[PDB]
Amino acid sequence: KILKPGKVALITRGRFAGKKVVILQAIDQGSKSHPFGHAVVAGVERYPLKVTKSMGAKRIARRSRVKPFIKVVNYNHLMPTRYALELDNLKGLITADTFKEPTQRSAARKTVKKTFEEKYQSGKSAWFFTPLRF
Amino acid sequence: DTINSKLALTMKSGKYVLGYKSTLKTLRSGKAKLILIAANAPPLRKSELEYYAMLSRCSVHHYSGNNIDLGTACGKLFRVGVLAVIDAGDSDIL
Amino acid sequence: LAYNTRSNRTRIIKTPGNNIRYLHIKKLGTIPRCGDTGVPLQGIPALRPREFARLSHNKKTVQRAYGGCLSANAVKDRIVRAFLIEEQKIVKQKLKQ
Amino acid sequence: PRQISDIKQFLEIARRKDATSARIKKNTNKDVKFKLRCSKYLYTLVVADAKKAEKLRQSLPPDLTVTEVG
RNA sequence: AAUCCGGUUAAUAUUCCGGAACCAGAAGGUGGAAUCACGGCAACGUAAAUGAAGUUGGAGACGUCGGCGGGAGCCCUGGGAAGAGUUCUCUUUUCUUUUUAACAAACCACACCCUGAAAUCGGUUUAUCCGGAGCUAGGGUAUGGUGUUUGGAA
Repeated sequence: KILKPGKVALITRGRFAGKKVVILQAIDQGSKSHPFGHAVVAGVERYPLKVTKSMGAKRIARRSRVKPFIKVVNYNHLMPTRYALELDNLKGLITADTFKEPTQRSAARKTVKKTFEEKYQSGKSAWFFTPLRF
Repeated sequence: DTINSKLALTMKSGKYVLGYKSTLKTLRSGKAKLILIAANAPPLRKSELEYYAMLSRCSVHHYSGNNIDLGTACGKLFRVGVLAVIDAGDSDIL
Repeated sequence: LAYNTRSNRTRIIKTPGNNIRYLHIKKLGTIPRCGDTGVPLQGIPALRPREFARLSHNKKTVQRAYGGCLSANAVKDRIVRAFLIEEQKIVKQKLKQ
Repeated sequence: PRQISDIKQFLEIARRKDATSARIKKNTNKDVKFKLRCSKYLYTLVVADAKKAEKLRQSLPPDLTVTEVG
């Protein structure tokens, strides 16, 4: 019961190892596609770089740009953390058809990236957006 | 001795899982009321179990004996470094 | 090359001229080993050190963090240990503060 | 020596300037072997029906110095 | 780092001749690819998929002995074929030979992952080894020692 929507966790398996993700939706009840403790998690593949006021606005935007990654991973693969991040734009956008339709997946990634950039601009969830050394 | 007797009674009355993955699954599900970890457990495994127990609000019991001693107390012939008890059953170990 | 040594490992083959000739077979390559565990990594073909250059970039490294230098089990353990140690430092700092 | 099973690419690699000489082999199995010499590799093609074999004789460019059985 | 086969001299051959490959380095050009690529829960996969300083990791690179498994060649042998025998008769018999290289293509099996939670102990070696630090079982992943089909090549 330690897994809830909007909770911050870390992925410990796969290509996106050691990347902080937020639980968009819990599928711990099990599913035919993933007969295990799977859940939809959205994380960051390229953490934003440090921003200097002397640098140009275009350069600052490029440094702050982050590439998100949305995938379903098992509960054992994930690692829950105390912190939790909740966003209005991240609620209700997760569905089976979203992962089923490739065009919907790209749209979801674009929406997640737009939401993350707004959060970075707002100066919130700095620990979550910051890359973790391992 | 009283804790060992309560654990032995719970092993036949309540629900218990004696294993790393089973306890981790039980801790994740939150059903594991108490988690018994042997003193000979690895520091990384003990810390991971403690973090999971803290997140799931479960009791953390540290057995003085090693995994062999924990298995002998549980009555099984297999070493069990970590065990998870969800229900105490007739016993009042919880 | 008199006084045959470990280098002169010859295998007899039948030529199309109905003749038996010895061909020198070089030592087989060794798959890269994981730095921490020491067990050989999975997904890397075992070729010679010089022949490893000809392979593509994706053919020598696994698509994961520390892939091709640390095993996946070691990678998972290293990631988990770092997170727990970071939490302990955070917990200790809060208590000390 | 790459065994080649696509007639069309055998045609285009013949027209490409790398091709130098071509040989045609008629074995006992009534199969026609087209061997094309390139800079580094000898490309061969095995066909089983004579009419396609003959059609690809006249489809080869005249500049190529084709030769019959050795 | 990288070569084989056949042929060739009065005397030299992995060197020469004929044919067929391989390695290293060098630039542009052409086509393809990304705007610092995706997929799979995972082990990982793919035609590509920038990485300075600085910091590491691996190969090279590592004792010896015994048994088991695999493959190759050699030896043994059944036919088939060829020739040379022996043979009043017997002897479907006696002797000899019966080739495919480097290299290049497609496919072909112990370590790990996923489901799983086990002792009524199971699996299993020629030799009892492992298992809640997760067995047997099911599905995968990688490593291909090799083998199959060719090309080379008649």
